[PDB]
Amino acid sequence: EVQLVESGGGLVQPGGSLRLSCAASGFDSGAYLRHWVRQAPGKGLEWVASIYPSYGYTSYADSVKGRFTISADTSKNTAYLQMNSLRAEDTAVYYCARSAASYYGYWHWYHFSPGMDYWGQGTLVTVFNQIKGPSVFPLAPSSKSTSGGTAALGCLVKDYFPEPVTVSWNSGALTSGVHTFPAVLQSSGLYSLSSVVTVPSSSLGTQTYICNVNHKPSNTKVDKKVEPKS
Amino acid sequence: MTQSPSSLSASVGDRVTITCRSAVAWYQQKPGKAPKLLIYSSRFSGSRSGTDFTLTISSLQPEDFATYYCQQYVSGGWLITFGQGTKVEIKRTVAAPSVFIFPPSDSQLKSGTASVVCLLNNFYPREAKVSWYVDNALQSGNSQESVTEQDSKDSTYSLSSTLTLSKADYEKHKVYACEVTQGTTSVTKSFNRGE
Ligand SMILES: [Cl-]
Ligand SMILES: [Cl-]
Ligand SMILES: [Cl-]
Ligand SMILES: [Cl-]
Ligand code: NA
Ligand code: NA
Ligand code: NA
Ligand code: NA
Ligand code: NA
Ligand code: NA
Ligand code: NA
Repeated sequence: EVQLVESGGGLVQPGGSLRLSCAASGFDSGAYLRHWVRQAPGKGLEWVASIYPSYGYTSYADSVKGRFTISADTSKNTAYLQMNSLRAEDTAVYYCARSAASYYGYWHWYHFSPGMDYWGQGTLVTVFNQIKGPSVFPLAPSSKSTSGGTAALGCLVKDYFPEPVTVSWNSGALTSGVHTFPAVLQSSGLYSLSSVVTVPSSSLGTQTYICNVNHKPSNTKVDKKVEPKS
Repeated sequence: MTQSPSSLSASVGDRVTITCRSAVAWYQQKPGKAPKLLIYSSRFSGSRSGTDFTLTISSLQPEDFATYYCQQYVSGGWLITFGQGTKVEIKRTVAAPSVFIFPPSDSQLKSGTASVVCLLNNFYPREAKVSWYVDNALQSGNSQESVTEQDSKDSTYSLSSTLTLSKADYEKHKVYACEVTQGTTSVTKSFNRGE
């Protein structure tokens, strides 16, 4: 029914520039405000800016004031977030949301504004100061294939920037028992992550286990065979 | 604004109340999905205990296990502010972690740094103490942890602790141990360098 689709997110160097679009399908702007709300990876929701498309009113979070502007092209029923002077903290998924509006409801009754009833799926902004692909090291199996129970094994993917990285096992054949952990920011300023899986000990040495790591910002994919140690 | 319970464990069909310090809205977001509006100012029902605002779920259905965000429109300046967010997790029985320890790979050692990885697999509840020992000296400041979301099927967590050493330090020492403690029990996996 109601559709809101955001586009434009991408990689951008600090002090750079980006512009997002929010296409609307199924309702009328002017009777619905548009809001940009961003979610930093692992964090919660932070309002960015809002706009009343029919009347062109704008309001900005203080952390954004004087850096981003928001606009709407009434012709195509699409709202725009132009972002400038970007700094590392601006990395987020940028949702666009709508909320019922009224000239009077807006001017005198903003505290009692109706909720944001539709949200898009979001568009990702990654500010990067470098592009570094990952190193991938085997976490070699915890058992010796005679151990006779369950073994764990994995891939350490480290020293890459920026996020994200995606991991699969045996090109996606192996998904049961896989755990891919959220990345951590190390003190070098590079992300590191681990992906592990449990398998039957008896299968080690018969079944091959390959993790597949894909770092779209560096256009790099690494395939690592994880072998038993001795 | 501040949301009180921060995290909460509850079971299906339970009375659930998270609070939030004249009008607010509540939003439900599940991982990897977008926020969905719940109610403004159904098993969901709002209230206004004193100055603070309250949301209550009556028969918690399996779809309601998610994170909840308080939200308000500030009249002055036409602002919007959000709550820090409260997460409702599935209670289940306690489940001990399968604990595994991984020496650094030989390839990594060539480069001059040694990562040692400890794994806590498929356990509940979430709180656990993980401690590294190198030749019986407890490590401080050189480790980082990461925890998965609650698995949709068996409702448990997995956790990784990663100890980072220079290759020179790693080759000075012999026993590497990962000790994980939960309540009245501790489990310690270990290895000698070189087997
Ligand atoms: Cl590599
Ligand atoms: Cl063993
Ligand atoms: Cl670190
Ligand atoms: Cl070294
Ligand atoms: Na940066
Ligand atoms: Na074993
Ligand atoms: Na992949
Ligand atoms: Na390969
Ligand atoms: Na290598
Ligand atoms: Na390294
Ligand atoms: Na040490």
